[PDB]
Amino acid sequence: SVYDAAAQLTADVKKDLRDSWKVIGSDKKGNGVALMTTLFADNQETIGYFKRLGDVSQGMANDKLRGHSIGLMYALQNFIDQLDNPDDLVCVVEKFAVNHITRKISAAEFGKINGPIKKVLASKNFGDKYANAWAKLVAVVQAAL
Amino acid sequence: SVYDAAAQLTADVKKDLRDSWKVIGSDKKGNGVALMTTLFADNQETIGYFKRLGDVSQGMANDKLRGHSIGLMYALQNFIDQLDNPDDLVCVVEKFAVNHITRKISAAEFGKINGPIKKVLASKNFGDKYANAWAKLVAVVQAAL
Ligand code: HEM
Ligand code: HEM
Repeated sequence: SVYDAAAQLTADVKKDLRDSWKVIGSDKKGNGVALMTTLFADNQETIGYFKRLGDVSQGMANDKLRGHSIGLMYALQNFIDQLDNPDDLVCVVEKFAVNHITRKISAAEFGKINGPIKKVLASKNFGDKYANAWAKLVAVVQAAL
Repeated sequence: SVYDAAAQLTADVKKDLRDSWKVIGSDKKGNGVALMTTLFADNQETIGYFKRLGDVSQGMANDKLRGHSIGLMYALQNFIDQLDNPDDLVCVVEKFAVNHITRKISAAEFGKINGPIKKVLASKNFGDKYANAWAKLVAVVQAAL
């Protein structure tokens, strides 16, 4: 269950998540747009799902993409702040899961975000250990998809 | 015009928003649910829009309502964090505006949140001065609906 996935996040994993978020989460506009643009560059097949945002190749200049990207970073902020209470983490994860279930986004497709996250982390010198920690958090969401 | 509305957030207003947010934003789960339950109690006619959340009278016990409520508080956190840059404030406001336009929520009905905000603020010893400051921020979202 989603609870099982959340309940399994260990102290060391939460530590790595918080330490890396202190940095990547400090510039939500910049890193949020970077995450989205990287997803579009490496997984062009996903561009079609974001038609509401218009021309995503416009990057930072695209106000709709900018607003969406900042919002995405606050969903992550939410997750990070709820790490110590699985009950709360689960209810927020299920909420955002619905936002994607309605768009027909499968657990496998949601996992495509791992590549971009790994790259953004690396740009700030956070290695594989950190990317693995984030993959575990993403897996919590996948448990609800 | 959302841009003219955003221009109404003067130095004094921004200060009052930040000062009060430091207090109300410290307990997103508690105050978020308080905001929603107050809305449903004072404006019963809005409950119909929240069909997906199930029995909202259950309050904190309702997992869907708690998840929704926490999310709402992070939307407000987002707004507060963008007060420095009007261009970014507008793009995030328009993003959440879409979320409500799709639910057929008008500017007038969105404004029904002012009562709840004033009540929650009052319970924390923040009077009309602060309630009026928040009404100006809510007005920016209303201009986009
Ligand atoms: C770290 C992972 C991710 C997070 C935290 C996240 C968060 C969000 C948030 C907060 C929204 C806005 C929900 C709404 O207002 O309706 C959203 C929308 C959306 N997400 Fe994600 N998302 C993630 C990964 C993905 C991935 C990998 C895909 C695609 C393969 C995806 C596809 C979508 C789509 C299509 C929308 C709708 C955009 C629109 O039309 O406005 N998301 N996401
Ligand atoms: C401070 C004011 C408010 C903020 C910041 C706010 C924020 C939000 C957020 C972030 C969502 C989730 C969007 C999504 O995932 O689709 C949401 C959903 C919603 N909001 Fe608001 N909202 C506010 C006031 C209101 C008011 C006053 C009404 C109704 C009179 C309203 C009606 C709705 C409805 C119907 C939903 C959909 C809930 C669901 O089915 O999940 N909102 N709101």
